[PDB]
Amino acid sequence: LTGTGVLTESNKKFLPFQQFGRDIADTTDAVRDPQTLEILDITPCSFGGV
Amino acid sequence: YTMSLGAENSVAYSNNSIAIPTNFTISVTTEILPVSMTKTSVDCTMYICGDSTECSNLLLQYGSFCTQLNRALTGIAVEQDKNTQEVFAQVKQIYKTPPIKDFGGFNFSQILPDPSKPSKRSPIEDLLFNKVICAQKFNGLTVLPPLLTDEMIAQYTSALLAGTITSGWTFGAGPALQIPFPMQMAYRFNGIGVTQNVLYENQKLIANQFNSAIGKIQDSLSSTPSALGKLQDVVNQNAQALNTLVKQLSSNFGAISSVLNDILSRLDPPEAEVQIDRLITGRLQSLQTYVTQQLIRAAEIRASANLAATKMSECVLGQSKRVDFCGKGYHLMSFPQSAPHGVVFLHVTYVPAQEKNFTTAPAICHDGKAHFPREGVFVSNGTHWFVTQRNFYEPQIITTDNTFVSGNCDVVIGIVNNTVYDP
Amino acid sequence: SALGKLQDVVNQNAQALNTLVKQLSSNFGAISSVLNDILSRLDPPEAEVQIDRLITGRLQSLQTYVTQQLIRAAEIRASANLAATKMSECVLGQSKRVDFCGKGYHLMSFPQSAPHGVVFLHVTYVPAQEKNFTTAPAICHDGKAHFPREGVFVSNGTHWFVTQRNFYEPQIITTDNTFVSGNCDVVIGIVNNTVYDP
Amino acid sequence: TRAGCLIGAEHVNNSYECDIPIGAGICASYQQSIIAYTMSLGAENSVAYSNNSIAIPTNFTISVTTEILPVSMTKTSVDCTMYICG
Ligand SMILES: *[C@@H]1O[C@H](CO)[C@@H](O[C@@H]2O[C@H](CO)[C@@H](O)[C@H](O)[C@H]2NC(C)=O)[C@H](O)[C@H]1NC(C)=O
Ligand SMILES: *[C@@H]1O[C@H](CO)[C@@H](O[C@@H]2O[C@H](CO)[C@@H](O)[C@H](O)[C@H]2NC(C)=O)[C@H](O)[C@H]1NC(C)=O
Ligand SMILES: *[C@@H]1O[C@H](CO)[C@@H](O)[C@H](O)[C@H]1NC(C)=O
Ligand SMILES: *[C@@H]1O[C@H](CO)[C@@H](O)[C@H](O)[C@H]1NC(C)=O
Ligand SMILES: *[C@@H]1O[C@H](CO)[C@@H](O)[C@H](O)[C@H]1NC(C)=O
Ligand SMILES: *[C@@H]1O[C@H](CO)[C@@H](O)[C@H](O)[C@H]1NC(C)=O
Ligand SMILES: *[C@@H]1O[C@H](CO)[C@@H](O)[C@H](O)[C@H]1NC(C)=O
Ligand SMILES: *[C@@H]1O[C@H](CO)[C@@H](O)[C@H](O)[C@H]1NC(C)=O
Ligand SMILES: *[C@@H]1O[C@H](CO)[C@@H](O)[C@H](O)[C@H]1NC(C)=O
Ligand SMILES: *[C@@H]1O[C@H](CO)[C@@H](O)[C@H](O)[C@H]1NC(C)=O
Ligand SMILES: *[C@@H]1O[C@H](CO)[C@@H](O)[C@H](O)[C@H]1NC(C)=O
Ligand SMILES: *[C@@H]1O[C@H](CO)[C@@H](O)[C@H](O)[C@H]1NC(C)=O
Repeated sequence: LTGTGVLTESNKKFLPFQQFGRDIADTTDAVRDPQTLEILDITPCSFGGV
Repeated sequence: YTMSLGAENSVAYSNNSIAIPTNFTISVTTEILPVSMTKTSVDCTMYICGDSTECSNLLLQYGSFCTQLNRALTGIAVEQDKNTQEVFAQVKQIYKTPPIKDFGGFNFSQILPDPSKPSKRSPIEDLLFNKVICAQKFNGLTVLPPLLTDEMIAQYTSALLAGTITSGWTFGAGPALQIPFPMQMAYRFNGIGVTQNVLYENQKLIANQFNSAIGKIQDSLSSTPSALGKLQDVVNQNAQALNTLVKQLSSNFGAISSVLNDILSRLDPPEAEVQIDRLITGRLQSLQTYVTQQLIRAAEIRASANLAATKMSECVLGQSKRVDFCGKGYHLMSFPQSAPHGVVFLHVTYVPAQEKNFTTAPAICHDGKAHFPREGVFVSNGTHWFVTQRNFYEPQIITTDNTFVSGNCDVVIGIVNNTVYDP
Repeated sequence: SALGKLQDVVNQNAQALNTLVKQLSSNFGAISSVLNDILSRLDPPEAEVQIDRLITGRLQSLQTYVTQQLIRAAEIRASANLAATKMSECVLGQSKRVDFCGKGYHLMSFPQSAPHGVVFLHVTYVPAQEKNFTTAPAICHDGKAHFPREGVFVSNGTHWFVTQRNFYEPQIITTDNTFVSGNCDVVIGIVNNTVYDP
Repeated sequence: TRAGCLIGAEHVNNSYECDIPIGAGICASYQQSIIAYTMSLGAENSVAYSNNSIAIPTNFTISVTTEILPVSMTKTSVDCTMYICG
């Protein structure tokens, strides 16, 4: 699962079988680290109009 | 069931019968208009391609579609500040009310700013604001702030209220000319064809009916969640449009995947471009649909804002003769209240009440001359003839000072014999 | 910038046309934006594929243009409708509608022709040089409450006059410029004065 | 600001009429350097209200103002077939 963004520790209550999460936009916004089983939140890198 | 169109009402019409109000009520009604729309901004390139260079390069093959779409939304966003300005920024100076709220019994505490609150909103404005994102932003969908903050809009509103209360309509024409509120109301009574003495002789009744009506407005809004449906509908339509636009990013549009990164990680350019082309077409079409609907919707909001601006001018900065333009009844005055992306007008109208039947005549015959009422109408209480102002029963003796003569008694149809008193 | 409103219309339409024309330089995925180059290079079986791409892109560009012209036309129509209304109510008559025919009390207006538009010169009456007076809702005389027939009762500090409301013109208070309604015990703020009988 | 990070403009406490709108009550203008400020809504005016005081114009002026409205739009005509296919 590839992408670009900022990874942080998640406070999401993932169930043991859930590997990643999605927002209301149906895009990945959280993943389970395949080695540590840590849940990480994903946000886009800061951006905006200039 | 078959819907009713209302209760039947047979009017007691005759060729010599008139009904004249012996009383009146002061009614306050609420009119809610949309003024502005959320100023969204959608980054075309990011929406379609994200941060993919391969997609971006393909997107350039379509010319300036993204420039057009970015431009269209920018134009809408600018309009929204224009709409707000047209409605609220109608006053040259920021007017303030006196420390002492003595308006002859008239109580404006529910429409004037409440100084105990940081927001400086009136009790009603506070209620209105209480009654009426990241997932979108992450896809290049941002929201721009209004040029005027809610606190600035409230300041414009309070300035308009202060002007209206202390100087009537004069501040909307030139310099603000102070006038006692009761006297201002008397002028507004004349403006609806009711004599000024009706105001002065009923000042406490009128102030009480007014104060009661204002109190009812706050209760009516509080207990009726649907009251601000017109403003909520605007919010809901735009939120729905954005949500739909975002959800379209999950569509394959015939591609192997809706996820651009998956296509790029799996396929080499010669094949990836085919899959990406399908996503670009679908996503550009989705975005053109969104923008088109925002332009059409913006036009509707603009029309609403134009109407609101017109009402601000004609209902708040003056007394309107236009029927049903400033509430139901004979317009006296109106007070603006700020609302989320909109304006609320409290229209104060004079509503005739407790009418009673009189016999009437077009003219009075006296000394062979036909006498006509200068201002009012000739009525009989069953035995005696009087002349009264048309919108409020006030039976005066028929005299040469309240009638005029034109021709003899042989022309007017329905002319009746009476005495015309000469002072 | 005075005529920015008319220039904006010209600029928006010129921009729309320029954009439409520039879209003819887009490949839209085709080997060339030039139709003649496709036709001179490829046989029909392959040319049709390249042309299909140009037709789709160019038809989409044209549908975008037309849609935006319809929306823009609607805005212009509304403006024209307003202008027509003002012509009727500001030029062919005197309007009571506040801020409809300029700021101040409308007297009259004069239309002037402009490029794709109309300019209204609104002539209004604007009150000036106001001064403070003491006022009263009524004058008490012979036990009767007198109200001004047209104007307002004002005092210059010593004497009471009746004046038209929009222009100071202090007349003696008489029975010819007041009317009587009820006694002096009802009106709040009623003051004692003489009402002259001619 | 609430509109974003504004760099190159000097923020001042002095409030002026809005020149170049930034957003959320903030405007910028060239005063020389570019400055940022909270826009003014106009001068304050306390009306000398009382229960027995009226102001009456002793004079007047005749004002003429200009209102400019669009009436028509360029009547373009695009030949669909020629545009697309030449
Ligand atoms: C006109 O109507 C008003 C009410 O709208 C009357 O005032 C009420 O009179 C009753 C007594 O009959 C009181 O109990 C109410 O408290 C009064 N209401 C208010 C707001 O004061 C008024 O008397 C009527 N006038 C005429 C001539 O009928
Ligand atoms: C104007 O009306 C408001 C109510 O709308 C009055 O405020 C109330 O005053 C009473 C005391 O007499 C309190 O018990 C209420 O709680 C107050 N209500 C609110 C919402 O503040 C106000 O006093 C009136 N002003 C005048 C001069 O009578
Ligand atoms: C290997 O991965 C498992 C989880 O699948 C983890 O529990 C274990 O500690 C990992 N071992 C090392 C050396 O990383
Ligand atoms: C006037 O008379 C008619 C009967 O002819 C009656 O129905 C109507 O209610 C009366 N109007 C009033 C105010 O009583
Ligand atoms: C009509 O009014 C006069 C004067 O107030 C009164 O004397 C007379 O009795 C009234 N007639 C009726 C039917 O009320
Ligand atoms: C009203 O109609 C009656 C006949 O029903 C007639 O005698 C009377 O003169 C008419 N009055 C007027 C004012 O027309
Ligand atoms: C009014 O009185 C005159 C006499 O002065 C009489 O000739 C005429 O017919 C009367 N008209 C009516 C409507 O009573
Ligand atoms: C009226 O009096 C007030 C002071 O109470 C003053 O500020 C105001 O300028 C006066 N109006 C005029 C026209 O002088
Ligand atoms: C008020 O007007 C009268 C009549 O013009 C004049 O005699 C009197 O002195 C004036 N009072 C003041 C304070 O100007
Ligand atoms: C104005 O208020 C004062 C008290 O400040 C009072 O004595 C006076 O009678 C009031 N006048 C009017 C017309 O209300
Ligand atoms: C007006 O004069 C009468 C005496 O004619 C007096 O009783 C009354 O109190 C006076 N009212 C005022 C406001 O001076
Ligand atoms: C503006 O006022 C604040 C105090 O609230 C002060 O700290 C700041 O330095 C002032 N800025 C300027 C340019 O005066």
